[PDB]
Amino acid sequence: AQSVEESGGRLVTPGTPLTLACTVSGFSLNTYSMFWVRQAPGKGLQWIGIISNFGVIYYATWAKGRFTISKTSTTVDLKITSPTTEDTATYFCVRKYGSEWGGDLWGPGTLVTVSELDMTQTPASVSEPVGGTVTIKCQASQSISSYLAWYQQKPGQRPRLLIYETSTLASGVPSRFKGSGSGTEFTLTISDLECADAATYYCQSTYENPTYVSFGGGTEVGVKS
Repeated sequence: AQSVEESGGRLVTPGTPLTLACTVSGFSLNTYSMFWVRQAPGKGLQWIGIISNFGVIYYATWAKGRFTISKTSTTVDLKITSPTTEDTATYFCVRKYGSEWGGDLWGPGTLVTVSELDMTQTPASVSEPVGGTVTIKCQASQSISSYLAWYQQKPGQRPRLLIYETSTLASGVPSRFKGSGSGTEFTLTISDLECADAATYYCQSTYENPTYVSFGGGTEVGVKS
């Protein structure tokens, strides 16, 4: 079985440096690339940076100087150089799937407490009835061709990949989830809504450049009853 797990999260005082570890099981970091994402409580997902199987690192522009990535044969490490209260978040390491800069295997995340493409997601919130339909729209500042993934995140759980390459369905995801779009305009439609569809959904630019990798703000989806 293939899995991922983060560790190192704890309470810390501003400026006290901290290192998090991401330990993998069932695959080699000689084969797979890994990337780090964070999520402040109540806020959405934010990309930090990526390290290839060959150890080439790319950081988001906002993260440069604030974070260092490094790897062993079995561990990917993230160092927070000089924490502030704005760095209080759950930190996830994610295993990159082959075609794009999206992730198929997420860890449970580790909580840290401290005492340029734009993605526009709409709507913010929506509820439809069981059996209903929900449509989420995602709008990209520049053209990202087919490099778009959709993730599902239940409260207090990790994101699950639903759709990659705009319309391709991940393993185990039912066909009720339909992805479509091209370039700058993308949509996810959930047909025959169920109880188990209530979650937050995020679009992500999986374009293979650190300037272009971006998460939408999220969309709370409810089910009426």
